[PDB]
Amino acid sequence: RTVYAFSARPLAGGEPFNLSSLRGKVLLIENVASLXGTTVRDYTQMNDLQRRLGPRGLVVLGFPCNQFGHQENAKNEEILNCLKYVRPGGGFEPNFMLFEKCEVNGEKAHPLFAFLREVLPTPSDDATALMTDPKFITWSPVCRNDVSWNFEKFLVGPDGVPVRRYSRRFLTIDIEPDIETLLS
Amino acid sequence: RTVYAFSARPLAGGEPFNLSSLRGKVLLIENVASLXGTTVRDYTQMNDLQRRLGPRGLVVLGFPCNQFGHQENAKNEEILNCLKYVRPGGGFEPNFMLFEKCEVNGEKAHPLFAFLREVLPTPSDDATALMTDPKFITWSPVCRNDVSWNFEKFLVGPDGVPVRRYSRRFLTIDIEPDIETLLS
Amino acid sequence: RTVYAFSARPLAGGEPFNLSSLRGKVLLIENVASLXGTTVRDYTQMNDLQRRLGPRGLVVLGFPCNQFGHQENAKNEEILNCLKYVRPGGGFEPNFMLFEKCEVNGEKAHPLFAFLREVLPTPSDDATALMTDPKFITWSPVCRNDVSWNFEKFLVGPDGVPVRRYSRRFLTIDIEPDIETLLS
Amino acid sequence: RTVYAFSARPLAGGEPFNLSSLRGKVLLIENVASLXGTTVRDYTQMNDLQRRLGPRGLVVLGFPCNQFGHQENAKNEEILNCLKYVRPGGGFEPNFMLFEKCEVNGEKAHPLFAFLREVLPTPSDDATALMTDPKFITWSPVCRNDVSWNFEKFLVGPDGVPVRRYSRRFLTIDIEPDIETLLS
Repeated sequence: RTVYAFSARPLAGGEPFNLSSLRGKVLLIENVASLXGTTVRDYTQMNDLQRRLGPRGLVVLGFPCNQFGHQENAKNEEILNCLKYVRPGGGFEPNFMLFEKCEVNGEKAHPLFAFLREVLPTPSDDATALMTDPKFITWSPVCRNDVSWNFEKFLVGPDGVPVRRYSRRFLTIDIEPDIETLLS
Repeated sequence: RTVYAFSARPLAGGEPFNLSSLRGKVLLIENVASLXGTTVRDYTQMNDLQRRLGPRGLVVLGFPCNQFGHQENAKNEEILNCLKYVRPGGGFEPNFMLFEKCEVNGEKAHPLFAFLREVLPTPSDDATALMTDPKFITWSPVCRNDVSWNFEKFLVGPDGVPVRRYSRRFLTIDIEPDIETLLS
Repeated sequence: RTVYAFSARPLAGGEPFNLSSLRGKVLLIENVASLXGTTVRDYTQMNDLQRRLGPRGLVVLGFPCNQFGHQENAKNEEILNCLKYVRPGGGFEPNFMLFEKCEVNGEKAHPLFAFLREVLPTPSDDATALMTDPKFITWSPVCRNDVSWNFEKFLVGPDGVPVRRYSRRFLTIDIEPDIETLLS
Repeated sequence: RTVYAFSARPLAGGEPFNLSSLRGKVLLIENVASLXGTTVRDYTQMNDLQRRLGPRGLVVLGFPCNQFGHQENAKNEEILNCLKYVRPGGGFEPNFMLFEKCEVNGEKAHPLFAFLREVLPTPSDDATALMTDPKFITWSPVCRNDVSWNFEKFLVGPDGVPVRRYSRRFLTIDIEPDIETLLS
């Protein structure tokens, strides 16, 4: 089983992009939010990765999600303006694909994220922490493989097959060595 | 007891503003958030009241709060950027005072808000509703007089004594007759 | 993995019976209720099986459960009187072990039932029906392997290992041929 | 309009009993269930009122209903068996009339109950509560005057006109002063 079964709508406006278009690419999927504490670090790093490694086969995929401290409250139409004007601000524009706002955990989760969580049930660098304060767990049902926060990272190989999952605490730029490995 | 006992720091950068300055003014106090469903409507109608009734003694005061579905996630520094370029966007600017972000409910509430809730314990148009879904109550302790949501309104007389409180659902513009009655 | 890991409290009064006592026996576990439509049929049949096949190695285990149309509403102390005086009535007494009232589905389910449902995820005779009227699904979370109603049947071999699951519609007496097979 | 327009079948075996017989009587009508938390308390205090105030013109009428957490799952034939040997048990017998099991809410409600709820639309001691958990509302349609739970009480005057309605929480014995007032 691969990611190629799935599709998502581009942020910019509907007309469903099928992940089977990206066959033979190395994918770096993140769930993103515009008003997180690691917003700037991960968006800056994802643009850097995309710019440098894109021509060698890397594609970075961003999926906005409001589940985690509601850090993506805006509408689909307002998300680019947050990024640009508020945070990271300064004229920022993602150089990579963003999709419509969807859920990653719970009964309404996007089937791409239900898959990624099934095939890679814990992050490689932090097998056990789920959430420190329960009050943030607002979706149902709650599963052992759930995404913990904004900016979890999932690395998919050139054959569609999910390779590793990194926590909210793992830096986007430190995924580079594993990416090079799949690129080679 | 009046509001003139209290002070707040302005959004832009503190130097604590005493509310005792506003003697002789009619005050319209709201707790605000940039990413709410009634953001465009309340901010528009506050701007409108401030412009039209300002010259005759109305002062509108806006207090950013992240307690209600976390609809003010940005820092004090990014808030005007939210309003101008995201929502309402289009170059929107508040024509009235905004103070730093603070809590209105629970043990760390700003003392102005602990005050207001003490002397006007339920909103004049909805005495009973507190919250439909308990998942949003994340503050402690929970008191019967607590503020339900973004954009509750408090009307204060020109002697600094709180007159009336209005719920999350009461239109800002519909308080205009009550302001008239005090303004007169 | 076997049933021997588990224990339950006897209906009659606490002092936890460990299923590892029954090692080398063939177990027929049912979830039971006293005011079901198949109450009489399954209780009569379970006593017959127990009486006839008990001396050859069969043990019938009954677990009262209120999850299904709340058909076991009484307290643990009142269950024997229902059976005896109401339904099946007539002086009826189960000849086999009953345990305290517990849940079979949802987050509070007895770990024995979470296991049985995991290792045998659908009934052998009805792979797909869960519930006809959703209004009866009152537990959370809802899982694909859930027990549908009162009187599901689980057959465990002489080595602890769960062998087959029969639906609410399968007669207790028609499990006899499979039982003989494990007994031999 | 009075109760004398209506009839019901007795628990034991129908021959429809006209309520117009009870002219000159004060009536205490309850919707009952054998397996509720207030079963022992209401049935005791109904027995008590019937015995003591019967000779002076009180008639207590009990209507079995399975609409509220299904606390009357038995058939009309087993109900007295429930009361006598399970709960309250100990040989308990109602000293007053019981009618067959019927619904009190929704499109198939008994007409006596559709009547009662029409002319006494909220319980005199709790006008607002309907149900804390919506999972228990399984009837259709749902009306503002619906009966909340097992053991609501209706007091009817000796002219067959309904006087007052009391909630699930109002003690049966505490209606004694109101019965006195009508009895006089």
